[PDB]
Amino acid sequence: MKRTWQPNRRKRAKTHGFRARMRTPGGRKVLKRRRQKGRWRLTPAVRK
Amino acid sequence: AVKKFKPYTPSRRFMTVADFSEITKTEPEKSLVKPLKKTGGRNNQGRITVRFRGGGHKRLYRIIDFKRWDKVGIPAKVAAIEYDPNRSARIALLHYVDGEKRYIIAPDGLQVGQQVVAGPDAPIQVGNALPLRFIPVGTVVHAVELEPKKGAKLARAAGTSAQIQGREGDYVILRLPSGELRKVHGECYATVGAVGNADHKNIVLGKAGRSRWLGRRPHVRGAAMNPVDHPHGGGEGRAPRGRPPASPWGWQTKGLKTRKRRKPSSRFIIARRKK
RNA sequence: CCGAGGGUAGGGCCCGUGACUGGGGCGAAGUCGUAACAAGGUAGCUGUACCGGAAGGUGCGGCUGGAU
RNA sequence: UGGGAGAGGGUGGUGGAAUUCCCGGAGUAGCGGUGAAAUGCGCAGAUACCGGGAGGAACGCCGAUGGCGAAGGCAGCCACCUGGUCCACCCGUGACGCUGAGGCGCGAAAGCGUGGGGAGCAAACCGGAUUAGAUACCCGGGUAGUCCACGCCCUAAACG
RNA sequence: CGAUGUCGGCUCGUCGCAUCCUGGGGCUGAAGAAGGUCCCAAGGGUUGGGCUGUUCGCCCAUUAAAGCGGCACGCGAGCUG
RNA sequence: GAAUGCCGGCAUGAGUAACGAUAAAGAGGGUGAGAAUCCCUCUCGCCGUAAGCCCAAGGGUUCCUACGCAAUGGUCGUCAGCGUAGGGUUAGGCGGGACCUAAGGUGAAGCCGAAAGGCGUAGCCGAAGGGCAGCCGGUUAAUAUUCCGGCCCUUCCCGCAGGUGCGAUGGGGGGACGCUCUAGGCUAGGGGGACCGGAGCCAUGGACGAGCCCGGCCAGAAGCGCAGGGUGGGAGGUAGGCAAAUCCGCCUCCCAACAAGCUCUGCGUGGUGGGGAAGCCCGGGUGACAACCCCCCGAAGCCAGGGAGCCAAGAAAAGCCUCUAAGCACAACCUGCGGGAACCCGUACCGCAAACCGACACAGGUGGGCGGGUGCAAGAGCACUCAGGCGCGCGGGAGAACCCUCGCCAAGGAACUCUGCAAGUUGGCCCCGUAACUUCGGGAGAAGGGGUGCUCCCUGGGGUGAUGAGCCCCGGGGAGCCGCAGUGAACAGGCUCUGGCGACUGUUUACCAAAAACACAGCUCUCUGCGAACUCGUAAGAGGAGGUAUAGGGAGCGACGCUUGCCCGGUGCCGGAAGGUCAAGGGGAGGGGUGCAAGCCCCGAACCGAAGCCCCGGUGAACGGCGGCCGUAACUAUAACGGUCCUAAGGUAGCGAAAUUCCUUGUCGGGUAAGUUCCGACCUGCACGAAAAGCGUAACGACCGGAGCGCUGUCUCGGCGAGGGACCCGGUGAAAUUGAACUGGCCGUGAAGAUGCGGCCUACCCGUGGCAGGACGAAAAGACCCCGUGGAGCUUUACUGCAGCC
RNA sequence: GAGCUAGCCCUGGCCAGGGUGAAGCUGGGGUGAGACCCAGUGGAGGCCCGAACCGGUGGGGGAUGCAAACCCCUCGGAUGA
Ligand SMILES: CC[C@H]1OC(=O)[C@H](C)[C@@H](O[C@H]2C[C@@](C)(OC)[C@@H](O)[C@H](C)O2)[C@H](C)[C@@H](O[C@@H]2O[C@H](C)C[C@H](N(C)C)[C@H]2O)[C@](C)(O)C[C@@H](C)CN(C)[C@H](C)[C@@H](O)[C@]1(C)O
Ligand SMILES: [Mg+2]
Ligand SMILES: [Mg+2]
Ligand SMILES: [Mg+2]
Ligand SMILES: [Mg+2]
Ligand SMILES: [Mg+2]
Ligand SMILES: [Mg+2]
Ligand SMILES: [Mg+2]
Ligand SMILES: [Mg+2]
Ligand SMILES: [Mg+2]
Ligand SMILES: [Mg+2]
Ligand SMILES: [Mg+2]
Ligand SMILES: [Mg+2]
Ligand SMILES: [Mg+2]
Ligand SMILES: [Mg+2]
Ligand SMILES: [Mg+2]
Ligand SMILES: [Mg+2]
Ligand SMILES: [Mg+2]
Ligand SMILES: [Mg+2]
Ligand SMILES: [Mg+2]
Ligand SMILES: [Mg+2]
Ligand SMILES: [Mg+2]
Ligand SMILES: [Mg+2]
Ligand SMILES: [Mg+2]
Ligand SMILES: [Mg+2]
Ligand SMILES: [Mg+2]
Ligand SMILES: [Mg+2]
Ligand SMILES: [Mg+2]
Ligand SMILES: [Mg+2]
Ligand SMILES: [Mg+2]
Ligand SMILES: [Mg+2]
Ligand SMILES: [Mg+2]
Ligand SMILES: [Mg+2]
Ligand SMILES: [Mg+2]
Ligand SMILES: [Mg+2]
Ligand SMILES: [Mg+2]
Ligand SMILES: [Mg+2]
Ligand SMILES: [Mg+2]
Ligand SMILES: [Mg+2]
Ligand SMILES: [Mg+2]
Ligand SMILES: [Mg+2]
Ligand SMILES: [Mg+2]
Ligand SMILES: [Mg+2]
Ligand SMILES: [Mg+2]
Ligand SMILES: [Mg+2]
Ligand SMILES: [Mg+2]
Ligand SMILES: [Mg+2]
Ligand SMILES: [Mg+2]
Ligand SMILES: [Mg+2]
Ligand SMILES: [Mg+2]
Ligand SMILES: [Mg+2]
Ligand SMILES: [Mg+2]
Ligand SMILES: [Mg+2]
Ligand SMILES: [Mg+2]
Ligand SMILES: [Mg+2]
Ligand SMILES: [Mg+2]
Ligand SMILES: [Mg+2]
Ligand SMILES: [Mg+2]
Ligand SMILES: [Mg+2]
Ligand SMILES: [Mg+2]
Ligand SMILES: [Mg+2]
Ligand SMILES: [Mg+2]
Ligand SMILES: [Mg+2]
Ligand SMILES: [Mg+2]
Ligand SMILES: [Mg+2]
Ligand SMILES: [Mg+2]
Ligand SMILES: [Mg+2]
Ligand SMILES: [Mg+2]
Ligand SMILES: [Mg+2]
Ligand SMILES: [Mg+2]
Ligand SMILES: [Mg+2]
Ligand SMILES: [Mg+2]
Ligand SMILES: [Mg+2]
Ligand SMILES: [Mg+2]
Ligand SMILES: [Mg+2]
Ligand SMILES: [Mg+2]
Ligand SMILES: [Mg+2]
Ligand SMILES: [Mg+2]
Ligand SMILES: [Mg+2]
Ligand SMILES: [Mg+2]
Ligand SMILES: [Mg+2]
Ligand SMILES: [Mg+2]
Ligand SMILES: [Mg+2]
Ligand SMILES: [Mg+2]
Ligand SMILES: [Mg+2]
Ligand SMILES: [Mg+2]
Ligand SMILES: [Mg+2]
Ligand SMILES: [Mg+2]
Ligand SMILES: [Mg+2]
Ligand SMILES: [Mg+2]
Ligand SMILES: [Mg+2]
Ligand SMILES: [Mg+2]
Ligand SMILES: [Mg+2]
Ligand SMILES: [Mg+2]
Ligand SMILES: [Mg+2]
Ligand SMILES: [Mg+2]
Ligand SMILES: [Mg+2]
Ligand SMILES: [Mg+2]
Ligand SMILES: [Mg+2]
Ligand SMILES: [Mg+2]
Ligand SMILES: [Mg+2]
Ligand SMILES: [Mg+2]
Ligand SMILES: [Mg+2]
Ligand SMILES: [Mg+2]
Ligand SMILES: [Mg+2]
Ligand SMILES: [Mg+2]
Ligand SMILES: [Mg+2]
Ligand SMILES: [Mg+2]
Ligand SMILES: [Mg+2]
Ligand SMILES: [Mg+2]
Ligand SMILES: [Mg+2]
Ligand SMILES: [Mg+2]
Ligand SMILES: [Mg+2]
Ligand SMILES: [Mg+2]
Ligand SMILES: [Mg+2]
Ligand SMILES: [Mg+2]
Ligand SMILES: [Mg+2]
Ligand SMILES: [Mg+2]
Ligand SMILES: [Mg+2]
Ligand SMILES: [Mg+2]
Ligand SMILES: [Mg+2]
Ligand SMILES: [Mg+2]
Ligand SMILES: [Mg+2]
Ligand SMILES: [Mg+2]
Ligand SMILES: [Mg+2]
Ligand SMILES: [Mg+2]
Ligand SMILES: [Mg+2]
Ligand SMILES: [Mg+2]
Ligand SMILES: [Mg+2]
Ligand SMILES: [Mg+2]
Ligand SMILES: [Mg+2]
Ligand SMILES: [Mg+2]
Ligand SMILES: [Mg+2]
Ligand SMILES: [Mg+2]
Ligand SMILES: [Mg+2]
Ligand SMILES: [Mg+2]
Ligand SMILES: [Mg+2]
Ligand SMILES: [Mg+2]
Ligand SMILES: [Mg+2]
Ligand SMILES: [Mg+2]
Ligand SMILES: [Mg+2]
Ligand SMILES: [Mg+2]
Ligand SMILES: [Mg+2]
Ligand SMILES: [Mg+2]
Ligand SMILES: [Mg+2]
Ligand SMILES: [Mg+2]
Ligand SMILES: [Mg+2]
Ligand SMILES: [Mg+2]
Ligand SMILES: [Mg+2]
Ligand SMILES: [Mg+2]
Ligand SMILES: [Mg+2]
Ligand SMILES: [Mg+2]
Ligand SMILES: [Mg+2]
Ligand SMILES: [Mg+2]
Ligand SMILES: [Mg+2]
Ligand SMILES: [Mg+2]
Ligand SMILES: [Mg+2]
Ligand SMILES: [Mg+2]
Ligand SMILES: [Mg+2]
Ligand SMILES: [Mg+2]
Ligand SMILES: [Mg+2]
Ligand SMILES: [Mg+2]
Ligand SMILES: [Mg+2]
Ligand SMILES: [Mg+2]
Ligand SMILES: [Mg+2]
Ligand SMILES: [Mg+2]
Ligand SMILES: [Mg+2]
Ligand SMILES: [Mg+2]
Ligand SMILES: [Mg+2]
Ligand SMILES: [Mg+2]
Ligand SMILES: [Mg+2]
Ligand SMILES: [Mg+2]
Ligand SMILES: [Mg+2]
Ligand SMILES: [Mg+2]
Ligand SMILES: [Mg+2]
Ligand SMILES: [Mg+2]
Ligand SMILES: [Mg+2]
Ligand SMILES: [Mg+2]
Ligand SMILES: [Mg+2]
Ligand SMILES: [Mg+2]
Ligand SMILES: [Mg+2]
Ligand SMILES: [Mg+2]
Ligand SMILES: [Mg+2]
Ligand SMILES: [Mg+2]
Ligand SMILES: [Mg+2]
Ligand SMILES: [Mg+2]
Ligand SMILES: [Mg+2]
Ligand SMILES: [Mg+2]
Ligand SMILES: [Mg+2]
Ligand SMILES: [Mg+2]
Ligand SMILES: [Mg+2]
Ligand SMILES: [Mg+2]
Ligand SMILES: [Mg+2]
Ligand SMILES: [Mg+2]
Ligand SMILES: [Mg+2]
Ligand SMILES: [Mg+2]
Ligand SMILES: [Mg+2]
Ligand SMILES: [Mg+2]
Ligand SMILES: [Mg+2]
Ligand SMILES: [Mg+2]
Ligand SMILES: [Mg+2]
Ligand SMILES: [Mg+2]
Ligand SMILES: [Mg+2]
Ligand SMILES: [Mg+2]
Ligand SMILES: [Mg+2]
Ligand SMILES: [Mg+2]
Ligand SMILES: [Mg+2]
Ligand SMILES: [Mg+2]
Ligand SMILES: [Mg+2]
Ligand SMILES: [Mg+2]
Ligand SMILES: [Mg+2]
Ligand SMILES: [Mg+2]
Ligand SMILES: [Mg+2]
Ligand SMILES: [Mg+2]
Ligand SMILES: [Mg+2]
Ligand SMILES: [Mg+2]
Ligand SMILES: [Mg+2]
Ligand SMILES: [Mg+2]
Ligand SMILES: [Mg+2]
Ligand SMILES: [Mg+2]
Ligand SMILES: [Mg+2]
Ligand SMILES: [Mg+2]
Ligand SMILES: [Mg+2]
Ligand SMILES: [Mg+2]
Ligand SMILES: [Mg+2]
Ligand SMILES: [Mg+2]
Ligand SMILES: [Mg+2]
Ligand SMILES: [Mg+2]
Ligand SMILES: [Mg+2]
Ligand SMILES: [Mg+2]
Ligand SMILES: [Mg+2]
Ligand SMILES: [Mg+2]
Ligand SMILES: [Mg+2]
Ligand SMILES: [Mg+2]
Ligand SMILES: [Mg+2]
Ligand SMILES: [Mg+2]
Ligand SMILES: [Mg+2]
Ligand SMILES: [Mg+2]
Ligand SMILES: [Mg+2]
Ligand SMILES: [Mg+2]
Ligand SMILES: [Mg+2]
Ligand SMILES: [Mg+2]
Ligand SMILES: [Mg+2]
Ligand SMILES: [Mg+2]
Ligand SMILES: [Mg+2]
Ligand SMILES: [Mg+2]
Ligand SMILES: [Mg+2]
Ligand SMILES: [Mg+2]
Ligand SMILES: [Mg+2]
Ligand SMILES: [Mg+2]
């Protein structure tokens, strides 16, 4: 039956992407925290 | 006249349609339509603020001339009577000798071919608009402004009208469609006659699908819900109201008056609606 | 082939009968009241409508086959 | 052909008196109602009086023992549309007539349907009386209805 | 109570005997035939239907008889629900 | 040494279950160390509205070739979507961008918010919508509308020639639209051909044939032809389209008008370029100088922005055309032609799946297009089958119990059971025929029956031709033939009578409930006069609504028919300028502290002082409520009648042992041999009753009752048969659980149900197939129940606050 | 966090074939004119039968599954809310 992950690159980039994070106090805190933890990726990679 | 159907389906037994007899043109004037942005009842936050709206037939908005003092003295010929999905009244396309075209809401008795005009000097005949103080006492009128130059606000639905009942100073006393008796400024414009399509109120929708075509989603009773939803929610099996009948928000809904008490317009309202 | 009739199925008419129920007639030796006949104690009657234990009442309209 | 009388019918208009309600004034100790009363209304200012407004229904005098209509039935006034009928002339047609089972139409009031309208009145209903009781008669309230449009119903002491 | 699954039905039995039948008896208000009552006896047997979830019970038609109890009101790592 | 402790390692269950659709395999040849599993050939089976083909998501090298087999692959492996390496994706025209707007998002101006931020007309962004120029064939191991070949086309720049008042982000036109039905003419696609081309074939009894088998086209500028779409022409007036206007709008006049004209698209043809089968031979060669024609069927596609009808009344913006303004008129633009210029990104492969979403090479999920033929009335249904693709990544045997899926059954025929649960029966089409009741539609496929194949003969109407033959579609009549049986296989209602509930079609607890629940047209109450009420938001702003009382919000009721009684004392709501109570504030009699004092400071009575509450009324489709006792009639029984207590008033009409009735299987009647259910009655209604509506109601229902007919393995009552498992051998190889175990019965005992204690009985050691009585068997720190001064949801005339409103 | 699910907004797409035969229209009948009746034409509908598609009614299987909701048979809607 239809499951919960139905990938869609436009949706991924527009929802979790770098620019979406930057537009928002909470989103910039996500970038700040992931940079502080030393994450290799700050944002999901989507092909485009 | 309203048109009935033979009961060749369960819903056609009661369904009735407008007869559309007054309609002489089946397409809107292209220069006078704009897209009507459907809302679903949602405001600019995305939130439902009026329940049970959405999913009605697509519509174009016809631009209506609710001013008419816009063009004092310039007669126009009644070119067509058209259907307007955004209102119960029919609309009338006017061709001004100007060459300008405009819609007004179609009064009862309006005839395609005849001429109408607006202004203090206009004849007192169906379709003409005058400031209120130049229309004889006793005349029934529609498309009435509430304050000067702000637009026709009163008596706009199918078959409605207001009657002039007297004068007093700068104001004239109207009996509104609701039966209320109200002062309206004499410089307010009105159009002599009653709004047409008076058979509108005898339409029997016939089935649930018809409300859906109109954008009306199913309304659900408080009694059919749960306490988290509605004052009337819950109870085991069916329940009576068990408290003064209330809205989804708790305010009482069987008599509780709700017009604001210190409202400035109260100085101009003579008698609250009857009935 | 037709064919008495038998069989299957579905209809129509009539008769008898049925838990229970509607009123009717007669009986009269009872209970309630007294609607009509006198102006019958609210003139009567009447079609209809709503009502009342009951006869009845009231409304609307009609008739005189109503006393004074 | 030429005349007449008439609440004959249908539609649109329109006038005045009265009742009720609302507003302003003025005014106060009751008003109302009955055989007599009480309910009711009234100092939260009623009734009675003056002024203004709204609204529905019915048309006083003329009016009669009158007129018209096939019957039901029709009454302020104006206009329009329309029916029946009487008289005079004795001009036209030439028995073209009488009746009429079925049919079709009309058909008071009440009642019904869908809208409207709602002053007065008033079934149902509530109360006060009356009374032995009083699901009545009388009194104070009161909803349908009474009024308009359209569609039904098709009854009568629809009687001379 | 860090779980001992419950009514009734079905299936599968096994046991007790305070015995429903069949076998053996005494007493009888036992003529006979048929019964009544008690004693011995558990070897085997103890029907099919209508109603109701029912156990039970009532009823229809039979029968030699249409027994009553126990087994976690036997039996859901056997079924039903 | 224990914490159902934590991390790791390793056991047990066990060579056990399983190895993932029952579409299916067999043999020969080859390769290799090794072959059921890789390659090749023949045979067999399966899909074929797909299990074939193409595109979009998503995936991201999985593509091709070489060399490999440790691991991955449910076995094997020489093979692979696996390991290593090399190669492979080519565009002005395909898609997206250098174009347009949609919702929405963002946002100059502006508005709002403690901050962060929220909004916001323009503008901008935003596409699978609008707009825009490429078809066919060939080529590679792997790309191709991209390379190549042929024939076409678009834009930009510059130039030349002709023409024109040129010029825009401004004005206008256009772009520009629904649903259902549908005409004419085409094309896609298909069927047939005794005609055209072709390697061959004559088998096994016949056939050298009008034989069999195979193919008989694709693209194509201009021109032309057929069919369609779009579009009136001229003049005069002009105050409107926020400037201007010759344009557009309006008025008038003349001509033209279902003609034409002009314009555009489709289809045909068309110089020219290609393609080209079976079979044979080792993807290619040959067939071949291939032929490339006639007839028929025919779209849902095209002409297209076609036509009609209908109500629910059906985007925008740019490209485009036209108008003029600044300007500029040696320019600029328009047309023709020529030369030049023409960027960025994607392009492999999978793509109903072993490459996407499901932890897996997972029987599940995934949007668009093509989807052949014959037959069955039609069809995308069903059976077979083409092209194409597969046999599902463990096998070999055996022929038990049992399980699954399937076939049949004597006699009976619901006796099964909670229930005909399940399974039978019925089954398409044509004809005949069809009841109560009804809202006149229906009920209705009612029910019930008859026909159904093939052969010959005669014939009817339509389509295409031509008006005929031929082809094709729908038929009809007569006479015959065969079988058990003719929709001969596959797909395809069992029916009827009668109650309950809900009017109806719909909706719902994703994953235990599809219902009588929700919704629904419709009915009523109520709020709301517009900067509406109401809703979201602190606000601004929004929705309501670009609506205006025939409208919008809230509530109940729930098609329709006939109806909807009485109680307003309590609560609610509505009305009430009186009166009572009433806070801040006003007032300031009087009193107090202090100072030598003027003074400063404090307390404070009358009186004035809102909403609210009290009080007076109204109000039920507002919350709600709707009695008891005693007596009385020619026998009894009962009580129309009377009396009396209480109440705000004492349940009306209708219905009633009911989706409600405790006693209860009430009683009576019906049906049955027998009826706790069912239907019809009665009424002492424990505890119906009138919009939490009352009583009915045709039609409807995968709802829930009761009965009958048909028919059956449901049953008496079981039997046989089939395949997939189970069993045996080879390969691979889990799991929960597990204190350790050398783990029998009885009767006792024991914390009260003992393999483990006592007595006695019984018992050689170890397995395999089976069955489930026990190990108070496994699983889940009982959901019930209680306890905890544990939690959470919900209610209210609990408390106390807050928002909101006054 | 609305790539699942619920509702709405914008823009696209899909629904084989068969059946029933409303209004209207035309003709005829009828009447003073009508209503109306009959036939033909017509093609309406939360109409009917049934695929795709959307569901999930009853039963069976599955139950350390093919699957943390699947499979077979049956069944509901299928121009509309
Ligand atoms: C169908 C598959 C399921 O298996 C079931 O459904 C069983 C039939 C179920 O049984 C079903 C059906 C039924 C009728 O069982 C008696 C019902 O009462 C219970 C609640 O669930 C069991 C017996 C229940 O276990 C019972 O839990 C009861 C509360 C008490 C009872 N007691 C006897 C101890 C005990 O057996 C249980 C609690 O569900 C099991 C629990 C340990 C684990 N579950 C959560 C699992 C995940 C199940 O969902 C399941 C394995 O997927
Ligand atoms: Mg999706
Ligand atoms: Mg992904
Ligand atoms: Mg995407
Ligand atoms: Mg995308
Ligand atoms: Mg997206
Ligand atoms: Mg982003
Ligand atoms: Mg990481
Ligand atoms: Mg790094
Ligand atoms: Mg991130
Ligand atoms: Mg109708
Ligand atoms: Mg109709
Ligand atoms: Mg009609
Ligand atoms: Mg109906
Ligand atoms: Mg109409
Ligand atoms: Mg109209
Ligand atoms: Mg009209
Ligand atoms: Mg349109
Ligand atoms: Mg708009
Ligand atoms: Mg809007
Ligand atoms: Mg917004
Ligand atoms: Mg937002
Ligand atoms: Mg709302
Ligand atoms: Mg809404
Ligand atoms: Mg309109
Ligand atoms: Mg209307
Ligand atoms: Mg209505
Ligand atoms: Mg609408
Ligand atoms: Mg509504
Ligand atoms: Mg509702
Ligand atoms: Mg609920
Ligand atoms: Mg909530
Ligand atoms: Mg709450
Ligand atoms: Mg609440
Ligand atoms: Mg409640
Ligand atoms: Mg309750
Ligand atoms: Mg409830
Ligand atoms: Mg409930
Ligand atoms: Mg209850
Ligand atoms: Mg409820
Ligand atoms: Mg309910
Ligand atoms: Mg309650
Ligand atoms: Mg209630
Ligand atoms: Mg209550
Ligand atoms: Mg105002
Ligand atoms: Mg015989
Ligand atoms: Mg008397
Ligand atoms: Mg009398
Ligand atoms: Mg009575
Ligand atoms: Mg009485
Ligand atoms: Mg009375
Ligand atoms: Mg009379
Ligand atoms: Mg007399
Ligand atoms: Mg006073
Ligand atoms: Mg008089
Ligand atoms: Mg003469
Ligand atoms: Mg009458
Ligand atoms: Mg009446
Ligand atoms: Mg009395
Ligand atoms: Mg009445
Ligand atoms: Mg009435
Ligand atoms: Mg008389
Ligand atoms: Mg316990
Ligand atoms: Mg445990
Ligand atoms: Mg346990
Ligand atoms: Mg004897
Ligand atoms: Mg003895
Ligand atoms: Mg024995
Ligand atoms: Mg024994
Ligand atoms: Mg019992
Ligand atoms: Mg008994
Ligand atoms: Mg015997
Ligand atoms: Mg015996
Ligand atoms: Mg026992
Ligand atoms: Mg016990
Ligand atoms: Mg017990
Ligand atoms: Mg048991
Ligand atoms: Mg069990
Ligand atoms: Mg059990
Ligand atoms: Mg056990
Ligand atoms: Mg059972
Ligand atoms: Mg220890
Ligand atoms: Mg553990
Ligand atoms: Mg453990
Ligand atoms: Mg541990
Ligand atoms: Mg651990
Ligand atoms: Mg070990
Ligand atoms: Mg084992
Ligand atoms: Mg095992
Ligand atoms: Mg497995
Ligand atoms: Mg199978
Ligand atoms: Mg091998
Ligand atoms: Mg090998
Ligand atoms: Mg091979
Ligand atoms: Mg991946
Ligand atoms: Mg490739
Ligand atoms: Mg390997
Ligand atoms: Mg290997
Ligand atoms: Mg492996
Ligand atoms: Mg695997
Ligand atoms: Mg090798
Ligand atoms: Mg592989
Ligand atoms: Mg290479
Ligand atoms: Mg190219
Ligand atoms: Mg560029
Ligand atoms: Mg695009
Ligand atoms: Mg081309
Ligand atoms: Mg390539
Ligand atoms: Mg438009
Ligand atoms: Mg569009
Ligand atoms: Mg549609
Ligand atoms: Mg064909
Ligand atoms: Mg042509
Ligand atoms: Mg001009
Ligand atoms: Mg070739
Ligand atoms: Mg050659
Ligand atoms: Mg089609
Ligand atoms: Mg409409
Ligand atoms: Mg726009
Ligand atoms: Mg200039
Ligand atoms: Mg030019
Ligand atoms: Mg560039
Ligand atoms: Mg690139
Ligand atoms: Mg490519
Ligand atoms: Mg699939
Ligand atoms: Mg992958
Ligand atoms: Mg999974
Ligand atoms: Mg997941
Ligand atoms: Mg596999
Ligand atoms: Mg798969
Ligand atoms: Mg094809
Ligand atoms: Mg067939
Ligand atoms: Mg067929
Ligand atoms: Mg099928
Ligand atoms: Mg084939
Ligand atoms: Mg296989
Ligand atoms: Mg074996
Ligand atoms: Mg048999
Ligand atoms: Mg039978
Ligand atoms: Mg039988
Ligand atoms: Mg049953
Ligand atoms: Mg069949
Ligand atoms: Mg019948
Ligand atoms: Mg009928
Ligand atoms: Mg019907
Ligand atoms: Mg039949
Ligand atoms: Mg029937
Ligand atoms: Mg044959
Ligand atoms: Mg056969
Ligand atoms: Mg088949
Ligand atoms: Mg069928
Ligand atoms: Mg029936
Ligand atoms: Mg019942
Ligand atoms: Mg009912
Ligand atoms: Mg229903
Ligand atoms: Mg329901
Ligand atoms: Mg009903
Ligand atoms: Mg309903
Ligand atoms: Mg429904
Ligand atoms: Mg439906
Ligand atoms: Mg569920
Ligand atoms: Mg659930
Ligand atoms: Mg769940
Ligand atoms: Mg779950
Ligand atoms: Mg759930
Ligand atoms: Mg289920
Ligand atoms: Mg459910
Ligand atoms: Mg259902
Ligand atoms: Mg409901
Ligand atoms: Mg109703
Ligand atoms: Mg709020
Ligand atoms: Mg705003
Ligand atoms: Mg707004
Ligand atoms: Mg707006
Ligand atoms: Mg509105
Ligand atoms: Mg409902
Ligand atoms: Mg009826
Ligand atoms: Mg009463
Ligand atoms: Mg009350
Ligand atoms: Mg009250
Ligand atoms: Mg209360
Ligand atoms: Mg002192
Ligand atoms: Mg009422
Ligand atoms: Mg109370
Ligand atoms: Mg109530
Ligand atoms: Mg007595
Ligand atoms: Mg009662
Ligand atoms: Mg009863
Ligand atoms: Mg009942
Ligand atoms: Mg009850
Ligand atoms: Mg009880
Ligand atoms: Mg009972
Ligand atoms: Mg009981
Ligand atoms: Mg009984
Ligand atoms: Mg039963
Ligand atoms: Mg039952
Ligand atoms: Mg009784
Ligand atoms: Mg309720
Ligand atoms: Mg109820
Ligand atoms: Mg019914
Ligand atoms: Mg159902
Ligand atoms: Mg069997
Ligand atoms: Mg067999
Ligand atoms: Mg077998
Ligand atoms: Mg087998
Ligand atoms: Mg076998
Ligand atoms: Mg062996
Ligand atoms: Mg040991
Ligand atoms: Mg024990
Ligand atoms: Mg023990
Ligand atoms: Mg023991
Ligand atoms: Mg032992
Ligand atoms: Mg020991
Ligand atoms: Mg010891
Ligand atoms: Mg021992
Ligand atoms: Mg022993
Ligand atoms: Mg051993
Ligand atoms: Mg065991
Ligand atoms: Mg067991
Ligand atoms: Mg043990
Ligand atoms: Mg055990
Ligand atoms: Mg156990
Ligand atoms: Mg715990
Ligand atoms: Mg515990
Ligand atoms: Mg517990
Ligand atoms: Mg637990
Ligand atoms: Mg406890
Ligand atoms: Mg405590
Ligand atoms: Mg404690
Ligand atoms: Mg506590
Ligand atoms: Mg709490
Ligand atoms: Mg409020
Ligand atoms: Mg978020
Ligand atoms: Mg979503
Ligand atoms: Mg769209
Ligand atoms: Mg469809
Ligand atoms: Mg027809
Ligand atoms: Mg028409
Ligand atoms: Mg349908
Ligand atoms: Mg259907
Ligand atoms: Mg299912
Ligand atoms: Mg079944
Ligand atoms: Mg089965
Ligand atoms: Mg499960
Ligand atoms: Mg399945
Ligand atoms: Mg299936
Ligand atoms: Mg089916
Ligand atoms: Mg269907
Ligand atoms: Mg269909
Ligand atoms: Mg439908």
